[PDB]
Amino acid sequence: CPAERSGHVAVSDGRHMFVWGGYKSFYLPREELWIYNMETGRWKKINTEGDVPPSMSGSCAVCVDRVLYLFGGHHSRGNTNKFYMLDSRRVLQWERIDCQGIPPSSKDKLGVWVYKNKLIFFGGYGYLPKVLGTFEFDETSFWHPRGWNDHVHILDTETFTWSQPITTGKAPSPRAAHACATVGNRGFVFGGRYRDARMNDLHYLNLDTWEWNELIPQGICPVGRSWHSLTPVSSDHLFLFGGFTTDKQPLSDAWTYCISKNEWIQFNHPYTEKPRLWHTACASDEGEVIVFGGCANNLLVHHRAAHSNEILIFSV
Ligand SMILES: O=C(O)Cc1ccoc1
Repeated sequence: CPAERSGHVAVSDGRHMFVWGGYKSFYLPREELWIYNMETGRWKKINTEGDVPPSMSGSCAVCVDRVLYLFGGHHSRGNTNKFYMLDSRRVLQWERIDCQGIPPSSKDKLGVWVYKNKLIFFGGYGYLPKVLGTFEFDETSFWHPRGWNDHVHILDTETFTWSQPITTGKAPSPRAAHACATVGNRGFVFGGRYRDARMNDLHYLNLDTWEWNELIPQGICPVGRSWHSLTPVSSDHLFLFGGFTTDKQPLSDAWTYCISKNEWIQFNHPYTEKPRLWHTACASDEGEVIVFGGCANNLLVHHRAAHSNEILIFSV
C-alpha cells in the first residue's frame, strides 16, 4: 500500500486511479506512481523515467484518455509553472512540455476544468506574476512574497499554447485550495482560502462564452472551507467532501450539489470520525467517489499532522 500523504495528486479514467507526489511528516519519491484499481481495491507501484517532475505538494493534474497532465506545485525550492505529460496507455516516461505563449505565474493549490482540447486553470497561490486578472499578496509571506490570484489560463492541447480568455461577469475573488469540477460546458468552483477566510461561495465559468456566474442555492448550504474535494458524479451532481473551515476545524461532512435543482443535499456516510483536508477524490464508473490521503487534523501544526493513506469510498 502507498505511504500516507497530503497535497498529492490523484487522477483516474473511472477504473484506475493514478496517485503521485505529496508530502508526509519530506516529499514522497518523485519517480513513484501508485495505481489503485477501483474494482479490486488493490495497489500497484511503478517507477517512471523521462523528465520526472520534482517531488511536489499542491500540483494540479488531470487524466484525459489515459494521458496524465500536470501543472504547477511546490517543490523544495518553491513554486513552479512547468507543465508535464505522462501517457499511461513498458516503462512510463514523463515529458516536460515547453509550451508556447505566456504561461501562468508559478503557483500551487489551484484548480482545472477540462473542455474539449482545452485545460483551463483557475486561481492558486504563488509568486507575483502583465497577466489578465488580479493578484493579492499574502501579507504573512513578507516576514519570496506570495499571494492569491483569480487568473484563468487556457492551455490548448492541440498546440501546447497558453492563452487567457477575456471573461465577463463577476469573477470569484482570488483564492487557493478551492475545488473545481466540470459538467458539460460549466466549470464549477467552490470555496477556497482568500485573505483571512475559507469561503462558502459557488460559481461556474461558462467554458463556451467565458461568462462567470454566481450560484446562490436555496436553503441550507455547506460551511465555508478550503482543502475540500468537489467531484462530478453524474451530468447533474457534484460531490463535496471534507476540508478545513475559517476557524480551523477539520471537516468530515459530505454533500451533493444538484445542478438542475440548484440545491445542496447532505450525504450520510460511515466516515463522520474521519475528517480529511488536502485529500484527493476521483469518481469511478460505478458512481462511487474514491477519497485518498489527506490529513485528519490541522496539517499547519506539522509536528502533530495526522497524514493518512486510507481509501474512503462513498456510494453516491
Ligand atoms: O490556508 C489555506 O486554506 C491554504 C492556503 C494558504 C494560502 O492560500 C491557501
